[PDB]
Amino acid sequence: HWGYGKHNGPEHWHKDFPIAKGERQSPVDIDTHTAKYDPSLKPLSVSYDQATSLRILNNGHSFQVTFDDSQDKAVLKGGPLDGTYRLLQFHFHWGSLDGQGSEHTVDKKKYAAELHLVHWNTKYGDVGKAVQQPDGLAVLGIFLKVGSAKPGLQKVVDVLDSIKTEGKSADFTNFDPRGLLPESLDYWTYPGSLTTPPLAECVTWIVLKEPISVSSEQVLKFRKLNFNGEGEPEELMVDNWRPAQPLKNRQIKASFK
Ligand SMILES: [N]S(=O)(=O)[C][C][C][C]C1234B567B89%10B%11%12%13B85%14B%1158B%12%11%15B%139%12B%1061B%12%112C5%153B%14874
Ligand SMILES: [Zn+2]
Repeated sequence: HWGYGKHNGPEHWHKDFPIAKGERQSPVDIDTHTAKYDPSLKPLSVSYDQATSLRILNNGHSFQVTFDDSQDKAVLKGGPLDGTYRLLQFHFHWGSLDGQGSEHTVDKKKYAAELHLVHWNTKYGDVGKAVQQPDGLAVLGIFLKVGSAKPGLQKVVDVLDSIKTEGKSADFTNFDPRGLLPESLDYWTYPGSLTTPPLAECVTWIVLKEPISVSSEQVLKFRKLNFNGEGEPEELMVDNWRPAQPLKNRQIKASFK
């Protein structure tokens, strides 16, 4: 199966998922001087007050927090989007050291980690149908840098020992994802793909300019996770990021001047 190692990592994925070499793959480097300010872009509408978290899961590639997406409770609208997108889950990508871990880069800068809040378009009715459409998903990406602790992340941090290895899940109710957001909703946007198999070209990316700060202790707990299942040879879940892919025939737009 696919992973992030030498023999199964990103350079291999195209064999099982040939769209890996497609025309709208993610992530990309965001060249800040080339991105064009688009005054037609709307403010992003992030409506998370009725979010209902369910479970936290280690799936062997990241950890994720899953939400009830059976009604319009935690939705993304506006910005570059037409219609309403329901929050399904969030997860992270991170490095072995603080100088790598993000998927998107900004003028070639890599952040220590990247948070992805994954949403799907309710007009396609379910996420499996949405992933087959060019406007099916909207992923909100937020960079993490290491400095001061993010208080809203601590509840996540402190349960990671209970999902150390692949397979493992736990109850994770009453988690408020508003506590993971930076002050500003200024963003870059472009059409792209899932950054993990199946690499489907179904995503409107919305990448926030302002990173959140997390502490060294917080990210160190991410790195204590394992890619492997319980009792198997221990391989730290680190460097679970896909590198930047060719931009090709795409424009990155900025919501801000
Ligand atoms: N890193 S990322 O945010 O680009 C990928 C998000 C993958 C989200 C999924 B799509 B398929 B299935 B549908 B449902 B399951 B599988 B992939 B994951 C979820 B949706
Ligand atoms: Zn992701």
